[PDB]
Amino acid sequence: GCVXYPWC
Repeated sequence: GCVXYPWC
């Protein structure tokens, strides 16, 4: 759940 994906 890395808010920013697919480009974190």
